[PDB]
Amino acid sequence: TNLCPFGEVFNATRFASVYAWNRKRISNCVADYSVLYNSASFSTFKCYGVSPTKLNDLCFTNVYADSFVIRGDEVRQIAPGQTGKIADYNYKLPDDFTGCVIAWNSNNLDSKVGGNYNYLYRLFRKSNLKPFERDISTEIYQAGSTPCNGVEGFNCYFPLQSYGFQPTNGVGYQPYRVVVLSFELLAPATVCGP
Amino acid sequence: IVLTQSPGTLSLSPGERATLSCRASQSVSSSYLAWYQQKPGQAPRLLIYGASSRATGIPDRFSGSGSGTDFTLTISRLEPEDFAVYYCQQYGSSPGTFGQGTKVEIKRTVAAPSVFIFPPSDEQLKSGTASVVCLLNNFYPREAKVQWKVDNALQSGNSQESVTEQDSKDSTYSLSSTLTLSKADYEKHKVYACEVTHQGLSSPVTKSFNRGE
Amino acid sequence: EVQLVESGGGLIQPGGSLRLSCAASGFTVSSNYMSWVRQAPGKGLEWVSVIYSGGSTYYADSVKGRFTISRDNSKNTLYLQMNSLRAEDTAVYYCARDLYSSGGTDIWGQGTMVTVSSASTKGPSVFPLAPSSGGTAALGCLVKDYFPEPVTVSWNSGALTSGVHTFPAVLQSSGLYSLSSVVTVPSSSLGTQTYICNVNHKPSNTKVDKRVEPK
Ligand SMILES: *[C@@H]1O[C@H](CO)[C@@H](O)[C@H](O)[C@H]1NC(C)=O
Repeated sequence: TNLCPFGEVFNATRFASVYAWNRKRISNCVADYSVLYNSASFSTFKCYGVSPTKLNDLCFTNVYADSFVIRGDEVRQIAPGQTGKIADYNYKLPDDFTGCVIAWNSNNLDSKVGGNYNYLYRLFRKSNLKPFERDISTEIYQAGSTPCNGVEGFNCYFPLQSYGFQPTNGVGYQPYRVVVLSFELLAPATVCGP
Repeated sequence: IVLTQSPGTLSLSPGERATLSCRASQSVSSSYLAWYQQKPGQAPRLLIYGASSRATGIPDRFSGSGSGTDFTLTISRLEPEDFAVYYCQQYGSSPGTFGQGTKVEIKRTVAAPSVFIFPPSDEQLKSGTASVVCLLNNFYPREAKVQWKVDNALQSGNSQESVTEQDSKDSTYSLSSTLTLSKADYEKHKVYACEVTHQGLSSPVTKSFNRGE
Repeated sequence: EVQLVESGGGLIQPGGSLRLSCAASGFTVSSNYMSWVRQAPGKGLEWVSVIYSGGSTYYADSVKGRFTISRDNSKNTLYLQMNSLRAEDTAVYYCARDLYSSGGTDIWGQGTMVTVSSASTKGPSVFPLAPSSGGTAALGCLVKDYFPEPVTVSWNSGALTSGVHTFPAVLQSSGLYSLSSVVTVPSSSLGTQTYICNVNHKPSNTKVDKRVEPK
């Protein structure tokens, strides 16, 4: 039968900004996870609940594949129980997360001399995201009691900021592509390992 | 990330250009850097954020630049109110960090200190301790070396010193050093001397007294 | 009228606790990144803590486990609870609002002094720094063994200001401070003019007038 289209997530030419992270719903297909765990070298391949090696033996209703770019120092926030600007305001995993987090350095793709300004993250948000919440608002952030009325100014900040990746940045400041695989258990199971 | 500012002290006249460097230990996006001014007894004041964005109400003579590891604050034409300490800041981590500061001071011609040595008062000796004080009055530049000698033995580890802020009228510094001994140790020696080295002095100047004269 | 007004600083014994507060006007504390930054005497700025609008808090390693940053939205006030204080936490503590790449740390409190020490309050002994035993002569007053800061010194009840240098106090290994105040005068004045230093130490309610003569 039909193979799960993981290349169509991992090998995508373009990746999303973290604030507007993409989600691919994977369904009715067969997936080998041992190939991913050997298909490339990833700087991070951490699984929670499941086992990277002992993973092709299980069945699930749907698999979600979330992907985005963040800074190298921030990959540690893509884990249950973490905090920080990314975990709090951009992409939040639940405390009970079962799934895998895969990351690799994308300096050669996502950095540019003079700064790549296409990748953004949310800097200002009044409250933390719920798990798997996606906030794509560009409303001006009101940091005082005076309404902003769509105009930037004092206490009135555009909520997104650019990473500005340059290839000469320290590794902790280089762009990393991230894929989060989430395993749904609800209904006939439709994705299984061989 | 460690921010290292240089130079530690910049010595210039009003109307001259100030160039202040901040070097980051780790190459970083320009958006993560900021510059602050601090005057004696006041809180810091923001000048520049995002390496180059001038803060609201900050005079145009202040500008910032740089990227990667090397950042610069330029004051194009120094004004009297610009002589202060300047700090760089990075906020790539939480919390961020600051540089150690660069002082911008009034430059003036070299001026040798006048040097005075003071014996311990007899009132103090009554109490069991002897403080010997050496004064270096109105010198420039700030770098000066005070060497204490007791019967010509060079003394280390028993003195503290303190320096005034740059004088508002003649732009000099003054320095006060205190050598502290017990009364018992004080009475075991005769010659107490303060030897001063400074750019304005052809050769070191020693002031001294003999205990009991 | 945007401002940050700090309170709560003072003298505390090592191992003691203080709480600083920072009352804000002109912006909403709970909606902002807020920080505490401290400056030990004569030293640079050390960023010790930060709190995020959503509630996350972070600390410098120098204060982790001892300091807690917090806030009260109804009073629009930032706090810093400081436990297990040590001598090296002696500093002016500033609160500030952070905007990072959208505007730097733009609003700063006026600072509040925290002094950590096991010394007890004590007024100074004042000893003469006497000249003679050339054009300029020097005389002064050694203001020794007091705690805490500050002391004030004047000469001839304020009538003498030219040539006066009152030096920053030094902290001695006893935990007590010592300070010198000096004045240079024409040497022909030593025999004609009277010189008296006026020392005031508020914390011990000590006031001393010491006349300084050539020996
Ligand atoms: C991406 O393409 C490479 C090179 O052909 C391949 O080896 C790799 O397995 C692909 N990744 C996935 C997840 O299919």
